[PDB]
Amino acid sequence: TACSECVCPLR
Amino acid sequence: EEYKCYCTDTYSDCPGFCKTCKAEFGKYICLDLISPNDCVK
Repeated sequence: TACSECVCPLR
Repeated sequence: EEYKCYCTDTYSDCPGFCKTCKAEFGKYICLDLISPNDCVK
């Protein structure tokens, strides 16, 4: 259940 | 999106999902890196 603000820009 | 991804949402305390809580400017900041699916949103 990660946070609602997941950051994953650019593999 | 296409990788472990890192949670960086802000909070008022260290979240169980982000044992590494960074209290800055009064709020918190997650610095974790994991993604069992992709994103919770």
